[PDB]
Amino acid sequence: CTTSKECWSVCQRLHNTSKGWCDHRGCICES
Repeated sequence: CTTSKECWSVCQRLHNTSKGWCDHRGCICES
C-alpha cells in the first residue's frame, strides 16, 4: 500500500467490495 487509499481499489478489483484501510498485516477490505 501507500496509505488507506490503496486498499480502496484492492478487493474492488478482485471481488465486489468498496473501501479499506492499511494495517501492517496488509489491506483491510470493507463492503
